[PDB]
Amino acid sequence: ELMSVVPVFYVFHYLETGNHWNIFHSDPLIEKQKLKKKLKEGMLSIMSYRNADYSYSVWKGGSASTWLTAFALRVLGQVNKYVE
Amino acid sequence: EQTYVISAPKIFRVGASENIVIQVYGYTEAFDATISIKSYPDKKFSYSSGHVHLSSENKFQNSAILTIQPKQLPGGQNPVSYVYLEVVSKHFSKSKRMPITYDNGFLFIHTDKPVYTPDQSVKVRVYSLNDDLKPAKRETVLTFIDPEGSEVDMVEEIDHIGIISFPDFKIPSNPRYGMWTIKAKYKEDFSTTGTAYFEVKEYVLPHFSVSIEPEYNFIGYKNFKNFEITIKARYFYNKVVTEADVYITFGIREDLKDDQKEMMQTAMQNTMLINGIAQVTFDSETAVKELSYYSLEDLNNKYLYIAVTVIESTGGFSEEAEIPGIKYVLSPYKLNLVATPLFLKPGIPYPIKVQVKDSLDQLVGGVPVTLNAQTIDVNQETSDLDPSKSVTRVDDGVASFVLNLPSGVTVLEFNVKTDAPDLPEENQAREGYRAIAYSSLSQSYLYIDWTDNHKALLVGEHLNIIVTPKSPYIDKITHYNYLILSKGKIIHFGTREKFSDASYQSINIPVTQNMVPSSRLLVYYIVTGEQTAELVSDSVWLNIEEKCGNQLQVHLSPDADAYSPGQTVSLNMATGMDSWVALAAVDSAVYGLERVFQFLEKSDLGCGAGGGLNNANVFHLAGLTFLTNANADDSQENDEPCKEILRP
Repeated sequence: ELMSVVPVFYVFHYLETGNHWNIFHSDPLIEKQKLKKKLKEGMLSIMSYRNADYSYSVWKGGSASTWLTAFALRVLGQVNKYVE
Repeated sequence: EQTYVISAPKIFRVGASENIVIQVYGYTEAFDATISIKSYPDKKFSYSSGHVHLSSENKFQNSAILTIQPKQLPGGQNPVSYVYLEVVSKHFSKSKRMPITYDNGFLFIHTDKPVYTPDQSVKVRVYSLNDDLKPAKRETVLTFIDPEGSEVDMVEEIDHIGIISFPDFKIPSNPRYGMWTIKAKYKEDFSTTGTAYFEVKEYVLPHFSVSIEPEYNFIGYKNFKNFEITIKARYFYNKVVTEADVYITFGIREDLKDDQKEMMQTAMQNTMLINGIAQVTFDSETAVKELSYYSLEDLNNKYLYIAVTVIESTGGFSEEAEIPGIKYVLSPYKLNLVATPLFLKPGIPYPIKVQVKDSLDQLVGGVPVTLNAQTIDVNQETSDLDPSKSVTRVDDGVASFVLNLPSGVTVLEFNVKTDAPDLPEENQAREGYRAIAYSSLSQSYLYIDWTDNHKALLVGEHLNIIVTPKSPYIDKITHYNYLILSKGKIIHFGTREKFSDASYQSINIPVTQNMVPSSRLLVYYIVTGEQTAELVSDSVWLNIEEKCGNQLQVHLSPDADAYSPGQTVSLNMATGMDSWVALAAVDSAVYGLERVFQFLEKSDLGCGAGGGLNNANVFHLAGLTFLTNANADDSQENDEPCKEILRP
């Protein structure tokens, strides 16, 4: 569920930092919204794997893991520059 | 004698257009007045002003429309809590401290389905109106609240047309199941909020759908000895299980929010399913003997939790079902008062209309109700009345009584009580109320009587109201003056002269498209003596029909009672004028809404069906305030969470 927000992000890390918003035949401010759409949809996908102590568990209802939390903080700590 | 009544709504709304009606009496030389809202507590900054001409052709009555815009109020560190409604002319200069609110407009959030499953899109659009019931054209900031109370998504959108279409909220592939909440909000200047609830439920599909459809949805005195419960199971459209094995268990519950259930570990039945249907019974009294409870006085407002596991004989599958609660009710009825003000008029009959609702809110007709009354006059001398019975009629569930009260009544203590034939008189529903007479120095009253009380008023037709005074100075009355309120805004006023020696007269009033959901009508007169004058007032609440301003209707062509899966049909919309029509085709099996006029009427200020303890309570309970020479308002502007009904 974290691999559904990653390839939207590394496209958004390209068209914004490199400033390549001159490709689309549509309005580029509009197509930027649909990319920031999926970066906001995918942020919700691991809202459900978060425990009560704000810790991330691998399976649904399973025990918490230090591996996934470090991977949940790697992914979410990168979306912060583009989605609040 | 020269008096004036300047009628304003009880609470100014910021951004609205409030109508301020001034009526002066006992004048001959025409003149003018300036109604102006000044600031508080300084009277320096004038928000808006008006100019009215009180001349003879207007019958000395006019109205200015005032407006407090949100861009003229100091926000941030505080909201403004009071203003001054100030009037100045060459004959009078008064001012009154008026509270203001920011609660401007309405926000209806409309999702398509109430219940969603994972990986589905929540469609959502907001119907935004202002407090004059027109497209508000303000920006709205939706908020998505999960069961964990988190701001999981806050989307905002600008309005142009009144219908604010939002992007579709995508429920994830693994969501947090439970009740969600959408909270709409204007981004600036206003504390208007709208709230819509939906549910996210996990989709699992059964081998066969087991339903538990019991006898009644509440248990009192007749199902307390035997309660027939029916269990049905079927694979598909008509494929029904042939044999199965049924195990039932029961438990007592307090309420549906506390999910602890104390099971009765003796009433676990075991039956057999025969081609779909098994009828089981539950003797409740002998089974609740553990956790004693001993009676129907106890177990009152408690629930019954019925769990059922149907195990299929052939394949070996075991589908579970449940009922969350069947309320163990003491009496099968709830009594309230529909459209009866609890205020008397001395010498004038008192109409009482009670309503018998069952314990899941249905209008149970044919239910005999008995009324006993007690006259407590001024000298604290209780006098008993004759009891009167009547029958609850089945169309609206409302029984009807009339008490002809003696001339010197002060407090009526009447107690209603059901007289059903096959219930004990400890399981009959009863209620007790207390009505207080209208008080006035130099005892003089007004009783305005709506002619067709039983049926709703049709727009375009004419309201006919019969006005009776009960003064000792009847031949001093000159004019009857009225005000018509709708959605907390004065929409009409006028003055019919009194026919000189007719003891009572009738006023004819046209009902228009201003007063569509309902309306109030406050009539008064002025009886002047050698003392200060006094306004003598009374009001009613009207019931005008639901006729929208441009009648939309939709149709399907061809209109058949059965269609084909894949059939191309045409939707034929037809309005009265230009409009933006919002369409929604929802699978109707989800319901097992869009009621709006029972929520859009919550802009009305003041409650009850009229009346008051004194003069100013009539103005206050109608959603008005005023400033005169004759009387003062002196009304405490407290909360008062009143709960009146007004409608069948």
